[PDB]
Order: sequence, then structure tokens, then C-alpha cells
Amino acid sequence: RFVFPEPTADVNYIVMLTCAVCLVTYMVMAAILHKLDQLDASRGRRFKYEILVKTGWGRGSGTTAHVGIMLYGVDSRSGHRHLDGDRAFHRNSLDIFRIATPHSLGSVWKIRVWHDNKGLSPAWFLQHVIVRDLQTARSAFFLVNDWLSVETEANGGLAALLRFRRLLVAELQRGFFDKHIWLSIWDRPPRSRFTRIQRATCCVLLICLFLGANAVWYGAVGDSAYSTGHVSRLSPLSVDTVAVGLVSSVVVYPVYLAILFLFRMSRPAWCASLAHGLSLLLVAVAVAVSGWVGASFPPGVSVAWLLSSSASFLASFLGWEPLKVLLEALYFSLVAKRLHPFLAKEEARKVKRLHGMLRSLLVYMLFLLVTLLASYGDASCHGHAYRLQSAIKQELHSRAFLAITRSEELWPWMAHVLLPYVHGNQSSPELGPPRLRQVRLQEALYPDPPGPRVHTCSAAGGFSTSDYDVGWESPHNGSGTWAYSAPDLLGAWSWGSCAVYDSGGYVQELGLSLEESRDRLRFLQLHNWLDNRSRAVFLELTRYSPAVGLHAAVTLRLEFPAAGRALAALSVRPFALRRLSAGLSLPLLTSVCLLLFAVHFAVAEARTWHREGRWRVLRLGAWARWLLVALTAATALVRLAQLGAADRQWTRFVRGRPRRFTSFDQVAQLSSAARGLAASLLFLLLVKAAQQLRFVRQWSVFGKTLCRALPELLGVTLGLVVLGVAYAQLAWALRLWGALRLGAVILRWRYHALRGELYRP
Amino acid sequence: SCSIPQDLRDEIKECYDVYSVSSEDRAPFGPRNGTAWIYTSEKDLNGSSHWGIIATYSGAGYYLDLSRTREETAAQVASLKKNVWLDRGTRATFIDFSVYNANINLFCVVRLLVEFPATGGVIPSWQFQPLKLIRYVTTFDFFLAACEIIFCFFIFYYVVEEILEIRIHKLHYFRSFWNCLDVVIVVLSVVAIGINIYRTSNVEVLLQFLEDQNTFPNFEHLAYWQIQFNNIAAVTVFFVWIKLFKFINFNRTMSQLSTTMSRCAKDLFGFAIMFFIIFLAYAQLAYLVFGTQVDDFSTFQECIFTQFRIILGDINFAEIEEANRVLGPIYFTTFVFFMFFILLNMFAAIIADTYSEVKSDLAQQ
Ligand SMILES: *[C@@H]1O[C@H](CO)[C@@H](O)[C@H](O)[C@H]1NC(C)=O
Ligand SMILES: *[C@@H]1O[C@H](CO)[C@@H](O)[C@H](O)[C@H]1NC(C)=O
Ligand SMILES: *[C@@H]1O[C@H](CO)[C@@H](O)[C@H](O)[C@H]1NC(C)=O
Repeated sequence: RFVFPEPTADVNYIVMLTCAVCLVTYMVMAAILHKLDQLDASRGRRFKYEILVKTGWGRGSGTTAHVGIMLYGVDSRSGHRHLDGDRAFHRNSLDIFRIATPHSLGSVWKIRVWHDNKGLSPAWFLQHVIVRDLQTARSAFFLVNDWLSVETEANGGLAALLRFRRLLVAELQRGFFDKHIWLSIWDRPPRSRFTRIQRATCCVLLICLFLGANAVWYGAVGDSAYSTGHVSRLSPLSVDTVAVGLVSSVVVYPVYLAILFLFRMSRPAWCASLAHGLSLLLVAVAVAVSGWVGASFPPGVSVAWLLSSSASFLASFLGWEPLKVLLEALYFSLVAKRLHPFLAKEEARKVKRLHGMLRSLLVYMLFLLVTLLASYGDASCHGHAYRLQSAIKQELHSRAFLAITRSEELWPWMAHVLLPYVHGNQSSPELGPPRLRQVRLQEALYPDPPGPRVHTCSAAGGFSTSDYDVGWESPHNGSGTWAYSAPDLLGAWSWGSCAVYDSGGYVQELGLSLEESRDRLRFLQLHNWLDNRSRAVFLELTRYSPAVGLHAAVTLRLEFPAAGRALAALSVRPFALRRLSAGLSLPLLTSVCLLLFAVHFAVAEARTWHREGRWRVLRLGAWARWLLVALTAATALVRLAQLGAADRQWTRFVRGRPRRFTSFDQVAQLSSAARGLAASLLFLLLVKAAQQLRFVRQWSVFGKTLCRALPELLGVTLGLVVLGVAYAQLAWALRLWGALRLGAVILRWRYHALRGELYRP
Repeated sequence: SCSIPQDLRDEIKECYDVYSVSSEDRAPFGPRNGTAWIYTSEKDLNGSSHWGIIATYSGAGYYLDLSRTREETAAQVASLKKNVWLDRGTRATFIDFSVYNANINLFCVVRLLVEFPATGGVIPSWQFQPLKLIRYVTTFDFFLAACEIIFCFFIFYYVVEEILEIRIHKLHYFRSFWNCLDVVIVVLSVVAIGINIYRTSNVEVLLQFLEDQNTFPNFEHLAYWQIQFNNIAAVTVFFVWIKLFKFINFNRTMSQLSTTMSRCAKDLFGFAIMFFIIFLAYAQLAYLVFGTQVDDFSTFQECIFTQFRIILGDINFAEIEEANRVLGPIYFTTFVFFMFFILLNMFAAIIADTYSEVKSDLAQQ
């Protein structure tokens, strides 16, 4: 049950972009985890009070013993190390226990003690380290005071006949956040042979296997039950949208849980390198297969595939790793019955900073993925849009229209090219008749003698608002046969050469057929429809293209600055009519996700406004983050408005299609604005991605030399601009400054200073 | 070939999709008289792909071989025009031939392409290529043959004396930039020798044409490998010339002029990434905003080359604001300010500073 698609040379960017982020986001944290586990490698060799472990109670110890203390509790676990000293608990000798036990629980039960003596056993009994309180009292002031034997073990809370009921709890508490490999990169216990660098390898293995498994069932398995693809709506169905992720995740593990065997229990000599190679091979082949099979997805299935892949991850995180943990704990508790699980504060701060950086990068990568899908998610109807825009001009004689000067050339213009283009045999499908709405201006103009064009434009007044009969003003029975046709509520403001209009004005439907179009044209030609004051003409119809699936709003306009001559301007806006009532398409998915990133980024600002209290204003951090919210919210809320306008206009047109116009133009504007915003948020993210390059040792100087020298650069440019203003006040500095090469020396001085400062350390 | 939305299906009678191998017609149309109305495959046309502007067209289609005299070729063209041969379903048209010019010994193949995008319009393209297939005539050709056998001997010597420096000598040291370059030259020369041998090992199409001179000479394949070989033999020469820097250290003033570059090539590389990230950030924004109504930003490569031309101060922004006014002049001004007065300098300052210290790092010595 399989078909080799190999359909054509098309390309799908959603699958290619999703797989190109889950690999970069891994190659980036690889360095972070290397820098983080170097510290553990070099270190593996205080909520608790000062432990009163001065063992002045034990004697007769002609041997050497070591005591391990397990700082159990909630989110705290550690052990013991070697007592570096000359005494080392020799015969009638001991010491006081104080080591790096930063993992300490709260003021609750935390005690577990073992003691092993290499050789003989002393005839003594050291009670305990009964501390009381120094910092936070992470222990209790009590003791057992029992004798020491071969592998002595003292256990308490604040011999063990039924170990099962407590071994289960101990194993569960140990492995609950250590076997759950997703959130196990942050909480690896020390002295472990798993090294935090293959924790990020199995994770990306699961990610790229989920991607491949979900990509296989869409577009490759389409014979079994025909239940795939088109028959199932891309919207959440819970019958073929969550089940696919479940099945894929379930079937993937026999490849994963077998490769973990080559990482754990691998000291089993060189299996780590072989496992790493098998991973770095499987990930690549899975990505290649995913791309090859996804390069044929229709625009409707590639959004359900993403949801299925996301839901697969939510299965490996809420019930498939927890059951693995439970099974492993049950195994360790039922078979083999295991009974075991100034320089300082500088490393803790570094580890905390590295953890914060690691948890602050996943959010950024998710944001980048969302904003990339929101903009290049349909980056295939972009060349087609340019071709359609160019082909609407080279066949409508744009150069001829833009060059007309006589206000009467309009009539031969429409009678020569417009009619043969709108009507034909099967010449360039239309989707709606044209319109000729006109604005009168009521303030008939007085011209100027001919010659050069009089500056740009002047001598204008108000606008007409009343009704007029055939010819001009003579309203006899009811309303004028040439009514005003008041502007529509939404969809106007053409913003002409030197005027701003709206959707109102005296309209002309121009008819349907070519012959009746000529009839109307000549009728209004002879009756003096356009020889008066007559500010504008506003010809605008439509265009459709089903081969690529794009609409186009076309608008041709002549403005009359003074009676006698006109200036022309045409605008062709190609867009794609995607509508809100079409389901859960990509422009809605990556418009409700962007709205969540504009809330998580807002509450994260309130939690600092309140914490820092008053007077957070007048700093970059409290302003450069509010711009991000005000940009993400606009990007999210403009696309939704465009989607709603699409439904409203489309249903209004379908209601009265044979005789109406419906002026789709406003959508062609919103669908552009929603592209301008989404193309600038990605710009900000890419700028931040370059600013965050200051974490390399020898490259951090570039940001500093730019920031410190900034005031001098602004002072110099301000001086130059005020000098230019003074020069022009009496009645080009770019060449002057570009030849002075100042900025270069200003930057060089600071660069030299910073390099000298950095050289010494 | 495409899907008509049901809402307006009463108006859209039919559609033709853009060109694709999975949506290419293969059935007779019009009068089924000759070979101009019957789909002939690529295998029996001896054709190949072209990689035009809109897409990559295959070598099949409906073809016709014109006649040898004007008065009947015109009749054939008129017959094609009368019975409509260029419907709306046509997507590409090729016209090709070749000439000899027997005074010098140099062929010339000519191909003209006209593309009809599905969104309407016409896009022309042309290609003229001066092949030469009868090389060994003049004594100068014999001299060239001798000089290229000499080149083969030289590349053999250079590959053996570079293999000798791997296992019989220094093992696995590459980070010198003078051995990483010496391998590129050898590989490129090997590729260019293989291509040249493959090109002249089969000239059977010329023999077939010379057998009977009333058919169409299918010289299209040779004209492609000639271009592919010139594209390689021109890059090898560039790197060979660049290799001359290996030997310019003949005095105590040529040594520091190279030490300066060798010591500032580590610091400039770090800043280059930061420069080109913001460069691409501007490029993609321009592509998304203006890449629909300018044609100077129609494709991403064009967006990059436009910014490189902005650096030179070549392009004029007379039409940028027409595509958009909010982001029209703002983009230009911010680009010029940030990449022509603050980011383009750091490349200078750094270098200058480096030079200075290098001089000291010698003068003290
Ligand atoms: C093309 O197909 C459509 C729908 O089948 C119909 O107009 C007609 O069959 C064809 N039109 C032509 C060949 O002009
Ligand atoms: C087909 O027949 C001859 C060639 O066989 C051709 O000249 C003629 O125009 C065609 N007949 C038609 C188109 O009716
Ligand atoms: C393709 O080459 C063969 C080789 O002899 C030739 O017979 C055939 O005519 C060629 N195809 C065409 C369309 O001329």
C-alpha cells in the first residue's frame, strides 16, 4: 500500500521551513550544552544549616570509612564525596562534614544516610549531624545514634522487611525527572554517564521521526481507506487529526527505545559514537523523506499535518514517557531489588545564567517559526502576482493611458482598448462589470492660458452632494436620474495626486454587453456627462486568474487640476481572496498563535512593572518590549480584519453578481498591510538574531564599539544637518561627509580602546 | 487542467494550468495531417531540457521542420496560422537553426524561445553560440593540441606531487589556505578535462548531418557542453592567478602587507556574518514589500543585487515610492544611513587599526 508520487517540480515551504528550524535550534543548543556540561565534568570530582558533624563521639576506628548523605526531598537530591584531608577518619579520628550540597530541600523531611568502611568496622556510633538553623533550616535537629557495621544504613524522615513499598517511592522520586528525557536536559544528576550532549540528540531524533511519520501518512498513504487528504477537513476532527499523531508516536518508539540502550549502559566500549552516528543518519534520512513527500502537499493538508505533528509531541510528553518511568521503576523495585538511587557562588551564577539562556531560546525559535509561517507560508503566489500585475499593464496600454493630455481622449481610449479587453470571445475572464463613479466638485473651475503645465495643481473648492436629472440639474419627479450614490461604509480613500477622495460619487454601470456599452457611452457622451467641473473619473473594474488563483483590483484615474488637461494614474493590486469562513487555513492558525505571543509578552511585562514598582519608565527595556507587543497585536489583528472583509465582500457579490460591482479594492489594501507588518516583525527577529552574536569571546567587541560611539555619531550628523539648514537659510552634505570619512575614525578610536581593554584579561 | 470554483463555474468555461510535466497535453488537435498536430515524445525527438525563465521545459511537444526555400516555408507558416496552431493552451515555442560561415572555421547555432505564462503575456529569449567541430585543420590547432597534452601532463604531475604530501608526508593538515586552494585547482582541472574528453569523443551528430544535408542538424547538445566547459575553464584560470600570492614575499615590505591581511582575516570574518545578517534582513523585507510592483525586487537574487547596486550609488529611487509610500522612502533612507555610514565603515576602521599594530609588532622587534 504505497504510491511513488514524484508529481512535478513544485515546492512546499511549510514542511521545508518546519524541518529547517528543528535542526538549527539543535545545532545552537549543542554549544550551550557543551559549555554547560564542561562545568559538570570539571566539578563532578546552602539552604541547609551548618551541619554539626564534629564526630567527637566515635573512637576505635583503625580503618577508613566514607559516609554518603542523600539530601532527599522535593526538587533536591545529592550525595557525598571524598574527605580531602590528612586525618580521613583514621584510628580514633574523624572530621566535620561540610561539602557542596546546594541541592537542599525546604524545612521538611530530608534525611538518608549510608556508611561504608573499607575493611574492618569501628566499635563506635556517631549519632548524626544535628544542625539547627544557619540559613533556612533544611534539616532537623535529631539523631539515631546507632552502631556502624558492614555497609551500615540509617534511614529516617523529618530492618525494613517490606522494602517494596518504599523502594518504589524512592525509585519513582529519583527517575521521575531523570528518565523523562524531554525535561531531563535541565535536571541531570551529577556523576552520570549520559553527559547532557546525547540528551539533545535523542530529543531531536524523536522530533524528526515524528515529522517523518506524520509526513508519510499524508500524501503517501492514500489508497487504504481514502480517508486521508481531501475527504477529511483540515479543521480539528479528532478522528484523523489526533489519531494520526498518536499512531505515529506509538510506532516510532521501537526505533528510539532501542537507541537509548546504546547510550545508557555504554561503559559496551564505543557504542556512544555508533549511536551518535546512527542518530545523525536517521535524522537526515527522515528529513529528506519528509521533504520529498511533502513537496506535493495541497495547501489544505499541510496545515493538518502540522497539527498532527504537534499533537504527536503532546503524547510523548503527557503519558508515554511517564509510563516508561513507571515501568522502569516497577522493574527496579520488583526484580534485582536495588536499594540505591568565593569560587563557589561564581559557578552557581554561571549555571543559572546558562539555564536561563537555554529556556529563553525555545520560545524565540517558536516565535520565529510562527512568524515565518505567517509570511512565507504561501511564498509561491508571489512570482505569479508579479507576472499578473505586469501582464495587466502591457496589454491594457499603460503607457498610452498615462500619456493622455486631452480630457476628451478618454472616450476614444475606452472605445478602442477597454471594450475589446472587457468583452471578447473568451478573452481574459472578468468576474464583474466595470464602473465609472464621478465626483462633480460643484465649484466649476476657470482655466489658465495654455503652455507649460501650471505648477502642479491649484484652484479647487468643495464637492457636490445633490441629485440631477438627465443632462444636468433638473430634478422633476423624485430623485435625479444621476443620483449621488453615497459612499460605502468601508472601502475608499484613493488618495489622489493632490486630493483625497472616497467611494462616493455619481456612478455609471456601463452595461453588460459590448453593444449596450457603446449605447450608454454615446448617450452620456452627447448629453454632457463629462465636460463640466468634474474633478475625477475613477475607472476601476476587476480581474480574475484561475490558473494561479489570484484576483486583481484595477483602478484607472484621471485628475483635472485645471480645466483643459488631466493627469493619469493607474494601480493594479494583485491579491489572493482567502476567506475567514473557509475553515482553519494557515493565515488563521498563524494569526491566533501570534495573538498568544502578544499576551505572554504582555504579562511578562506586568510581572516586572509590579515587581520593580514605580519608575520603570525612561529605560530601553521598558519601551523596546512594548513596541513588540504593539506590533504583534497589529500583525495579528490586521489579517483577521482582512479575512472578515473577504467574507463580507464575497457574499455581497454572490448575492447580486449579475448586476453589481462590490469594489473588492479594500481587501487588496488590507491584504497588503497584513504583509507589510508581518515582513517587519521578521526583520526585528533577524536583527535580534545578529545582536545575540556577542556571546563569542573575540566577537563581543563589535557590539560595544557600536554602542559607545553612537552619541558621537549622532552629534556629528546633527552638526552636519544644522550646518546644512544654516547654509540653506541664506536662500549635498552627504558627498562632503562621505569624503571626510569621519565615522571611520570615530569607530576606530573606540575599537582600539576596547581592544586594549580586552587584551589584558 | 485546473479546478474551477463552483460559485462562478457558470462563467469560467475552462482553464489551463501553468506548465508542468504532470499537466502536459499529449493528444492530437486540429487537423491530424502531419507531425505538427501529433505529440512526439522526447526520446524520439533527441531533445533535452532548457531551463527557461518561467520554468524548465522538456524536449517533447508538437514540432515541424520548415522547408529549404522561402516560397514554400511561407506557405507552411501560413497553413499553420490559418488552422489555429497557437491556442491559449500553448505555453512555449522554440525556433532553432545553425550556420557555418566557411571562411573562418566556426559554426554558430541559434535558438529563440517565446514563453506564454498562464497569467497572459509574452516573454522572449535568445541564444547564439559559436561552436567549432572541425578543429584540426590549421597548424595552430596542432600547436593547441600539443599545448593541451602538455596541460594534461602538468595536471598529472600536480596531482601526484600533492598526493605525495598526504601519506608519505604531513598527515591531515589543511588549515593553511594554500593546500585547500591547491586541491580546488586540481579538482576543477580534472572536471574540465573530463568534460572536454566527453565533448569531443562523440561528434556523431555532425557525421549524421553530413550524410544527408536535407534534415535538421541537432547541434543543441554540443552548444550546452561548450557553455558548461567555458564556465569551468574560466574559473580555473582565476584561481591559478590567485595562487601567485604564494610566492610574493621577496622583500621585507611585501611580508608585512600580507601579514596584515593574514591577521585581519580572523577579525573581519566575525563582523562579516553580522553585516550579512542585517543585509539579508533588509533584502527579505524589500522582497516581501516591493517585490510585487517594482521588478527590481521581483526575485530574492534581484533584491540582493539591487542593494549591492545601492552601495555603488547606481540605482535611482524614482519608482520605489510608487509601490508603497509608508515604506517607500523610509526603507531607502534607513538602509543608506545604517549601511553606508555606520556599518560600512567598521570594515575600514578595523583594517586600519590592525595595520597600525602590525607595524608596531615589527618595529619593536
Ligand atoms: C474545454 O473543456 C471545457 C470543459 O470540459 C469546455 O469548455 C470544452 O469541453 C473545452 N473547450 C474548448 C476545447 O475550447
Ligand atoms: C489536411 O490535408 C492537407 C495535407 O494532408 C492539408 O494541406 C489540408 O489543409 C488539411 N485539411 C484540412 C485542414 O481540412
Ligand atoms: C533522432 O535521432 C535518430 C538517430 O538516427 C534519427 O533517426 C531521428 O530522425 C532523430 N529524430 C528526429 C525527430 O529527427
